[PDB]
Amino acid sequence: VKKIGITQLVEHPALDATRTGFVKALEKNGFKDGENIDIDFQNAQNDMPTTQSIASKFASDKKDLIFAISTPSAQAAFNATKDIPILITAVSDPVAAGLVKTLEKPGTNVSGTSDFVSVDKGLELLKIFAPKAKTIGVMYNTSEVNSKVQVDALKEYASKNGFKVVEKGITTSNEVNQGISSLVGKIDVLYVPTDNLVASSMPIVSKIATENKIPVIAAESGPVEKGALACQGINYEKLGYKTGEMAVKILNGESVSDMPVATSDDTDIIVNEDILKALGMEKPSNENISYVKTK
Repeated sequence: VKKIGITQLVEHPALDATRTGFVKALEKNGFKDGENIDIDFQNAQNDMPTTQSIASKFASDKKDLIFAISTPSAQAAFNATKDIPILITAVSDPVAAGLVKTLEKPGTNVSGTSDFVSVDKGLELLKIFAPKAKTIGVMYNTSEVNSKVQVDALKEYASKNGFKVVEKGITTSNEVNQGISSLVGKIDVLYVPTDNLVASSMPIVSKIATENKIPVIAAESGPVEKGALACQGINYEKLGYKTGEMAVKILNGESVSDMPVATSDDTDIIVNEDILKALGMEKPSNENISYVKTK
């Protein structure tokens, strides 16, 4: 019989879906719950101390495998053991989190899947939603450290592909309406990074961008649902299933320090149906595109 611990940070559609898929991969490969495996599911419920508890508990439980969902959940797992295999998922940056020596060759007890989506993947959509675009807009928070990383990525994409960039650096939420408005007439497309300031004030940005025919490309599905045009979001159930297939490999034998970190692979284009009609644009004819409505 097998003891598998699942440590999740919080209940959340993306994270919940990686769980669902991970289980299914085990089931189709013959590891039914309470038959020859037992799954210890622990939600930390967004309590950051309780991620540590779950880790330590699973260490002294001597679990066969620790499936960890989210960067904090995975970090806590790494503290509590350096001799139980720990499969991650929903972690953007494994090397910056300190879970793995290099992405290709683990050199530790920690393999799994990343949920990273590059600025490159996102801007493949310029072809579809902003054809012959010359100049990309980007509004972002100077305070948020991971935004300027994402903006530097965009300037480096822009430079290398022949686009110009227009930046609005802002700090406070009240500056937004003014910001997005100052970008009217100067940009062919706006890119919304994963950035708490701007991701949270979408209903405003949606309004002012859509009124001037400006397409809004987002780095994830959340801002699409709330009035951005499209994103290159991941199917988290599939990223889970992938990670669940990597489990079956460890159970039936494989050594996890050799196992390389598999990636998103299957990412689907998610388009806001409604925002599309409001831009006067018609649906792309490639049928492998998903659609959603605003809130």
